Amino acid sequence: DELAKLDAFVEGVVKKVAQYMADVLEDSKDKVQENLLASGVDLVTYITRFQWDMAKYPIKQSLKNISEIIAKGVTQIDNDLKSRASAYNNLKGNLQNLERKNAGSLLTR
Amino acid sequence: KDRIEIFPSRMAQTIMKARLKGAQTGRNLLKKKSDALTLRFRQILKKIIETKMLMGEVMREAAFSLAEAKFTAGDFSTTVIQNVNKAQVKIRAKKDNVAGVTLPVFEHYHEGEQLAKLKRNYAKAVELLVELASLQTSFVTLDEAIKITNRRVNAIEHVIIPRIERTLAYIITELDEREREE
Amino acid sequence: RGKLIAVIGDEDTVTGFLLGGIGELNKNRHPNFLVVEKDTTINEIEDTFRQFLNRDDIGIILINQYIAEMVRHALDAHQRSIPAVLEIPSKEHPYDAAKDSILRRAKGMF
Amino acid sequence: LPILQSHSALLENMHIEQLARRLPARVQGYPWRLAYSTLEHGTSLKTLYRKSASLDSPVLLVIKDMDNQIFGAYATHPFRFSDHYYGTGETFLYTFSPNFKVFKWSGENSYFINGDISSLELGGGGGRFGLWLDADLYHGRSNSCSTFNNDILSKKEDFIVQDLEVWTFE
Amino acid sequence: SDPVTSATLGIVQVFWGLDKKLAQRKHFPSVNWLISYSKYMRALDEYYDKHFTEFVPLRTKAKEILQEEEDLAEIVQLVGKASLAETDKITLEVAKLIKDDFLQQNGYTPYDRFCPFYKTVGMLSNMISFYDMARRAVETTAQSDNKITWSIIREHMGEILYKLSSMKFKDPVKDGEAKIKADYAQLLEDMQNAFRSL
Repeated sequence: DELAKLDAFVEGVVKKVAQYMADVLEDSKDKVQENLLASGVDLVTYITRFQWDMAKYPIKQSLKNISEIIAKGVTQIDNDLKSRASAYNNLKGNLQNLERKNAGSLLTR
Repeated sequence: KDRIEIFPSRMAQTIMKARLKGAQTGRNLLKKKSDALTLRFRQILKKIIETKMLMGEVMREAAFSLAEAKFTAGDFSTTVIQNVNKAQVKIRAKKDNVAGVTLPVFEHYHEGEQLAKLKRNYAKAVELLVELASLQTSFVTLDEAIKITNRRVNAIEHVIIPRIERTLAYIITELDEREREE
Repeated sequence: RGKLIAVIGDEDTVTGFLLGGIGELNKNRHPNFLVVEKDTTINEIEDTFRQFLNRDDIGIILINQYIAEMVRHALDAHQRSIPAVLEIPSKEHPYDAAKDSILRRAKGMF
Repeated sequence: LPILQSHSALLENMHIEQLARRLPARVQGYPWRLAYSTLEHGTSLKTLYRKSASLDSPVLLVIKDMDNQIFGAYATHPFRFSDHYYGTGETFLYTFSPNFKVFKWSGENSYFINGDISSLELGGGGGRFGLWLDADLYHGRSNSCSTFNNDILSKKEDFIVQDLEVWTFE
Repeated sequence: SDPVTSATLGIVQVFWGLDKKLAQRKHFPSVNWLISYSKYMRALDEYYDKHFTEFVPLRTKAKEILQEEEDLAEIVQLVGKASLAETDKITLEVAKLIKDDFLQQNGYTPYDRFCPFYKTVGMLSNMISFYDMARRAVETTAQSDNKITWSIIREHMGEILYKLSSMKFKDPVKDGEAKIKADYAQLLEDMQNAFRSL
């Protein structure tokens, strides 16, 4: 049960951090989806060739402790994405609001 | 009494100088205790007037929740008073220490969407109230210990040290007499 | 085990703090709340307040401030720290201000 | 391209460039904050643990010895008092000797970091430590340990700290 | 203050002072370990180095423990022990053990009419070994989710504390040097096993 909740969480963090890269790059959703990589290889190659990373996640620990190591790192990536996305979106909003005051009525200009 | 009744001798001087250094040390440690208790007392007084300015949010929201809920359901208070039984939020007493004074504190432990919103909006209020009573049981207990400590600092300064100094001045005066007789 | 919390309030803040899970009635069938309905005799809001004040099972007493004020006599007379009396706000009667029985210790300081 | 630091003192830009190429994906693109420096905060191991106690991200240790050699470790966890060894295999030792060398995990043992009231040390495998420091941050020692298969990190096995810094990514 | 005492302490190399509080509390011999002195401790240094080797470090630590407790005892009278650190509870409780079960000696009973120096060094070795282990267990579990205390040690080690406080009851006229050493060495093993098990 604890892993089933944790999978749905990290799959969501993967979808968020992928979606926000498409919102940043803008050029086309298929080109972004083609230019996703894990360890510098295509995701189909990454999954097909999987080997556990002993350094990031220790084998000789309990299944519970390994699960918590993965959960902490995913939670950090989620928080740092939220922070960076908010800070970048503010510039994008402000620059567009200056453009909206170059546009508009002779009253508002 | 003006003096400690000890009979004049170089032994009596040695004892009364040991009492003087004892009392002057006791006063300085009790002055440190008085400050350490007072620093905590002037801290939790800020926590009290701060927490009471969150009641003016969480009770408003709870009151609006109750108006909306009784408006939605027609009634509760005719029956949810009468339905009372063994019940699910309680207090465990627990302890904190400040300069060797022990302070009592409390620990909360726990045994349709509009009603669920009301249950949230009241449960988050009893989490202020069981905190604020921890601050008020601390504050009222800490005020007492400052008074007892300041009274000892005053008694050592005004009552105990002067009686030692009068005794010690008498001993020196009587030893000059014995020397002049000899 | 642990103490209860007790409530001395207008009927709407005895539905509040009861839909909040506070408060029982004991083996003797003594309750844990009082309801100051508009025709309440002034003695009642002391008569039970003294019963809470010297029971062993009550840890906190929550009182709407306007009916602490009806017993400001009996309520400021509580010098101990054993049951903590919180003077909570009410509905249309104004919120918690000055006149609180515990804050007054800091007279030259708050 | 070179990273952003909120100050610096033991590292010149050619040290920053060569370290920043090697740090893990966890900490690439984060600004570096000075958690502890003997030159800012006074010199003791109790101060180093006190300044580190609030942290919850990796750290870089930088040491200059009295022979002016620069060396240290990158560690996955802050330096804290621990009953047993702690850390993970992204930990590494490094030195500029004068060329830059980095000693990543051998895979042999997990003796990465151990902290005591009177010392801080990294590595294990018999009586060896890749890096050990005393309570004063005055004496240290380095020898090859099988956790990292490192060289001597200093000019000598036994050395005196000239100055020391702990950086965190935050 | 007396002219005879003032003249005598200008001459003699050893002085064993009394404490009237120890005498009134019927602690014997009533010797004051904070005003007594010997000026032969450097002269005897080669004898202890040749014949005993272990002792001078034990004596040194014992005199530190007894002075540290005299510094603590003046303050706990004012502020009632509640602020006292676990190392300092450890210090008071070993100072009591030394005072009551080493420095106290009944001169009118077969086992302690005369304490030989192997019995003396053995008892002090075990009490100072307990202090080293007990203080290490407390310090080495500060900054931890599980923290050792004097009370945790006392609850775990009451039979070791009973054996230590009982080391004085060995009779050197009935029990040989080899037996008394073997018993005291078994108590060190029992201490080490008990602390390793904590």
